[PDB]
Amino acid sequence: NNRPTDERIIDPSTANTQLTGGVCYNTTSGGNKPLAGSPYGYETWIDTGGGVCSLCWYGADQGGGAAFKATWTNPHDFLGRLGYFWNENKPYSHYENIYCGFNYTRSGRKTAGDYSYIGIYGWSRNPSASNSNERLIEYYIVEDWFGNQWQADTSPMGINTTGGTVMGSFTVDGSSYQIIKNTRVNQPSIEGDKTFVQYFSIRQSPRKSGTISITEHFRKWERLGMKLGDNMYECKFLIEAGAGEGFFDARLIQFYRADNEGNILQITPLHH
Repeated sequence: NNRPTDERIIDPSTANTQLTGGVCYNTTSGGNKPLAGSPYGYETWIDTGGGVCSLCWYGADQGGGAAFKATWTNPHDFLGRLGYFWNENKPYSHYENIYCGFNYTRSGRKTAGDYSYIGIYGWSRNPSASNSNERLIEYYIVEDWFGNQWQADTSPMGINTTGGTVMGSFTVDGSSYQIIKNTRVNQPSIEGDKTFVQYFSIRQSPRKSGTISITEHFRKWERLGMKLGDNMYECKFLIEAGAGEGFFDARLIQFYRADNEGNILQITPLHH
């Protein structure tokens, strides 16, 4: 593939103007909810047994179209996410070359509990997999996290946080990523409580701005035998906080998709 060079792509490294005027959601959404005037949808998971959480979308016309701010006050595994919702019986390759340009600020080390994740997230279904455990996939491309009492937020998380097995690694978008496969045994999922697999790419050098070549991760996982199947559910930008009191505030979240030649097939947002 040729890296896309289109003038609509916002340079992440200098996309650092604070956004205002969000539309905020304070409760669990019960799945994907489409956003007004936008190709994207959001999802919130906010436990009523924890404290106040919110996700505020910055709208269709600024910050690349998918930017949001999230806050949590002593959550129990807050997840706020926003981006592509698919679920139309297609494998990842149907969506061509997927990218996400991003720039955010966040609260510091130890403001999000013992585990936390920032990056790209979703699910995929693979019903024809011979191993029943691999028929449902939850996936993460982890650009950053909040560390914890024991480990700096500048140090990449490993299998003591994610669980599972290091499968390999590769280098893309300026860092090595460690690839991890984990099995979740009888755990909540988009298909009810069951056994399913998780795929992780962990950025070895955490960062708060840049471009994620999402498709490159999908390709690498499949080469290692971590198959995604033929029904991709979604592809969204996530903040997940196990606990703590913190925030995440994006100045840019811009998804776009291109052909192999580097022509833009989809970008947001849609004279001087």
